[PDB]
Amino acid sequence: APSFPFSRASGPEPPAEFAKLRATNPVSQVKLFDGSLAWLVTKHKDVCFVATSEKLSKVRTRQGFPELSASGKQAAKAKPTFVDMDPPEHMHQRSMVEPTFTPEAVKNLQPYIQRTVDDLLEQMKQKGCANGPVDLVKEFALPVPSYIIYTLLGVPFNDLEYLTQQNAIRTNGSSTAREASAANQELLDYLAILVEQRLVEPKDDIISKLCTEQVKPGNIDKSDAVQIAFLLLVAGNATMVNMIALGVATLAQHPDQLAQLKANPSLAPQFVEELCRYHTATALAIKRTAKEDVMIGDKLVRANEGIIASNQSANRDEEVFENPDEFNMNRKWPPQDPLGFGFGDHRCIAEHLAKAELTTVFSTLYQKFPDLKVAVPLGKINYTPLNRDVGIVDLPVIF
Ligand code: HEM
Repeated sequence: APSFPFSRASGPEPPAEFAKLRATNPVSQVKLFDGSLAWLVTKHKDVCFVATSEKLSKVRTRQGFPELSASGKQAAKAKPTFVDMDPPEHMHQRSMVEPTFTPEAVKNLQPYIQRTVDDLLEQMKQKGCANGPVDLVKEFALPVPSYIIYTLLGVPFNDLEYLTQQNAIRTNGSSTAREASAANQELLDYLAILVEQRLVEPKDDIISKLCTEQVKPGNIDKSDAVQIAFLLLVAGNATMVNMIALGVATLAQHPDQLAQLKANPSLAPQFVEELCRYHTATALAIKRTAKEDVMIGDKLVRANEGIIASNQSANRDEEVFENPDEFNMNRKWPPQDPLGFGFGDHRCIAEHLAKAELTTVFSTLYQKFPDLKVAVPLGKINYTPLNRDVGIVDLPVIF
């Protein structure tokens, strides 16, 4: 049994193991950091099964749960939020914050998302790059998702820049364990204050709705509100930043597609669709433990055994996506859903928001800066460590 998680084949590539497993051993056993074994599922059909099977559980206090790191094991001892719950607890809590993320709500949010992207690009423009390249991540990829989610949660304008910086430190590879920890705790402290304030005088934001609708009636605790708001903040922010950066790098690697996007920004949606399939930046979130024996493919997963369903592998499944390792914005999509945002009940709550943010970015970035260009050779791009989810640390650009 090979150690898991696997390391990416290279900066922008997925681990090489998946393709081989998909073809010769679709459902196999892998060894986790602590020596325990878990079932790794690599085929699209099987990943979808694992994502929806009612015989599987997300509760981390169940023995056999596939925790992939030492810290993951510690985090499992805390009170869980809906991300780690099974029905009926799962939807009872998720329903408390879903309103802001429905397709209709996100469609009505389009002007705000556009306004936010326009303002950040303009700030980038007025500043220029006369003295050299600027980091596309720091100046644009980071603040876009950050400002939007913070604002949606209820954070006031003047506090955005500081909080955006602190949340980054949380996951920055350069941060020491202490720095990452301090910033993490500091965001929780700030959220605790916001809850207290909104409990007194609510505003038109997420935290206020939790206070008024759930905390006040005693449905949930104040700390619960803080944790739910915290989950919404840290669940996909770093991912959104990485996706924007990977999107720019990808367009640079395939000039003809960039030329097409520039000529027709209406292709932004399909470009985003392919980007979320090709670059599965959150590939270790579909995990479970079997509550009872369950058959998957030619294997039997016994009760109390853990399962890791790779949506990244599923998104490169030849049986579902023709020429899967080819980035093609004009891809002819099959009836099967690409799984960049998961599947089933637990499917990313912000899928519509995330796509709207990415679609807005790629339907605007090159109109603002038609000559935007990565300021370093593409083969020198600073990607996230190979033993981590795919992403980009920084991206020097000129325009
Ligand atoms: C491009 C960006 C994003 C990607 C690729 C992404 C991907 C995912 C994936 C793969 C999962 C696992 C779903 C499953 O269990 O099947 C997930 C869960 C989740 N995501 Fe996202 N996400 C992104 C952005 C966001 C943002 C912006 C937020 C916050 C507003 C967010 C909040 C969540 C939450 C709360 C869950 C847990 C849902 C549940 O378990 O019920 N995501 N996301």
